[PDB]
Amino acid sequence: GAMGSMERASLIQKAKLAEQAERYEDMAAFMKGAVEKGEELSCEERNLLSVAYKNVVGGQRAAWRVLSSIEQKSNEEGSEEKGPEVREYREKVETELQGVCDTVLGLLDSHLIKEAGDAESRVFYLKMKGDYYRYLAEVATGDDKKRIIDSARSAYQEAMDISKKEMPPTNPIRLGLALNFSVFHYEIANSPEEAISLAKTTFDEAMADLHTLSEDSYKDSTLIMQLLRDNLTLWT
Amino acid sequence: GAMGSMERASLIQKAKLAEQAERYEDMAAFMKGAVEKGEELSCEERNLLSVAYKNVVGGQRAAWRVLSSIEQKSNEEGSEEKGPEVREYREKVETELQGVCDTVLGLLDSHLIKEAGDAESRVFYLKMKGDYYRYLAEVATGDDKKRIIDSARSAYQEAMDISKKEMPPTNPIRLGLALNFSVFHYEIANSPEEAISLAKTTFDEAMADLHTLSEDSYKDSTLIMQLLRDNLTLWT
Amino acid sequence: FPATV
Amino acid sequence: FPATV
Ligand SMILES: *CC(=O)NCC1CCN(C(=O)C2(Oc3ccc(Cl)cc3)CCNCC2)CC1
Ligand SMILES: *CC(=O)NCC1CCN(C(=O)C2(Oc3ccc(Cl)cc3)CCNCC2)CC1
Ligand SMILES: [Mg+2]
Ligand SMILES: [Mg+2]
Ligand SMILES: [Mg+2]
Ligand SMILES: [Mg+2]
Ligand SMILES: [Mg+2]
Ligand SMILES: [Mg+2]
Repeated sequence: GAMGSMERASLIQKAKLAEQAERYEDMAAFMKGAVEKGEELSCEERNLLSVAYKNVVGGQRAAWRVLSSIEQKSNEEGSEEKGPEVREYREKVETELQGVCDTVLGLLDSHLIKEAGDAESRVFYLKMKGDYYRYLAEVATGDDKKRIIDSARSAYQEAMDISKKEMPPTNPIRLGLALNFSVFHYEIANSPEEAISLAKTTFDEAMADLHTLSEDSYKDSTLIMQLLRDNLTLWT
Repeated sequence: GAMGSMERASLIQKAKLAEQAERYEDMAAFMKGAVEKGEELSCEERNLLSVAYKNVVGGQRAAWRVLSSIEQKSNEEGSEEKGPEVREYREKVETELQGVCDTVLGLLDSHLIKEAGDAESRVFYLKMKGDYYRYLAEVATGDDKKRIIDSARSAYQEAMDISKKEMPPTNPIRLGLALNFSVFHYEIANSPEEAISLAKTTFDEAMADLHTLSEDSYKDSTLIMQLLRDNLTLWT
Repeated sequence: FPATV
Repeated sequence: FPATV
């Protein structure tokens, strides 16, 4: 709404400035405005959108974890009653986080995903959808937790199916999707064996395809392969 | 306004939680609410107020500097015209920064300073007043720049006069005030000689009084003395 | 915490 | 940039 009067190109320019200034809330607002112009996003623009919201929600998740840890400690035996404030403030942060997730999911549903026909764009958006449902799942404790988890799983699965048919095993989007879906399995779905299998198979299939790549493509792919290895090391 | 329904003690508790979560905007809002209850602040509470706003405005200043540098580069010979966006976004950040400064100055004027009778509280608030006028001066380019600079100078000078009469030369508030007033001289008032003299004299007078201190007081004083030395090294 | 992108 | 507190 607030960005309705600003040119699409100006919003994109300002998002890039906001990134340079580490003003990620501004960056996300600019990119939301750009999406709401209704035109499809280029690859560079999709990256700006994802970076902005990743940074905003990343900060909220880190804060939520600090507060949840304090709250958990407050409910241990021998802990002095300090009143409702810790729960209230964790709830405040949680609600803000859920709001950001809902905003991103809204942009994806209205109408980024439905207009995305190329594998690279569709997989990228479906990965995002899985990611923001995963963040909702991290804080979910109620009646809809199972449905939230399943929404993440379904988005990731659709992205996986397309990526396996349409993209090479070294494609950074395919790799990043697999990395994140593997984390979903480990941290959300209580499926560490699936997480480990996915990370290993993804790594090994990428390794076998590196020979086809330029130096620059090799750099991109191997960076994400190292993240897969890092997680495997953490988990084994 | 928004914090009007929350207990003073709950606002203070939540400010401390916000600090632990590195949620400095929240921390500042909680502390603003606490000030607006109308009671004087304790030493711990004054520290919470200062930490919150220092962090918020610190981030805005860093962003403003990034954007101002890009803008300055855009006005050099051979730079391609990119339109009004860089100036607009620097202005946006600038306006937000000025707003935060105005908020802090408002709390000091209504009514923290006038109710502060003890040297330690009055000097602390007057230092803050100098600091937030200094931040306004950093971005000022118009008719009132001189008056803004003088407002910072006057606040710092009153704080200095009280600190020299009422506090020992090792007192961390006296030291921090002198550190910041020295920076004011160097960076704002175009008076590097005054800056250097102030830092040196403050350091040497503190050195001579360290013998009177406990181990813990010595730690506090020497930390700030090292900052004075760091600045002297930068400037000489 | 594990790596995601 | 110089140190302030
Ligand atoms: C439009 C498009 O194709 N974007 C994909 C880019 C691939 C390279 N890249 C990265 O490698 C980093 O971020 C990613 C990677 C993969 C996904 Cl699905 C999302 C983001 C790797 C992590 N550090 C930042 C760059 C950027 C996206
Ligand atoms: C209520 C009160 O007396 N506050 C003063 C504290 C002195 C110790 N202290 C510090 O040394 C640090 O921050 C300062 C120091 C001086 C001033 Cl005027 C303001 C803040 C030194 C820099 N790192 C943080 C602690 C805290 C305030
Ligand atoms: Mg237009
Ligand atoms: Mg809740
Ligand atoms: Mg499978
Ligand atoms: Mg009350
Ligand atoms: Mg202006
Ligand atoms: Mg003098």
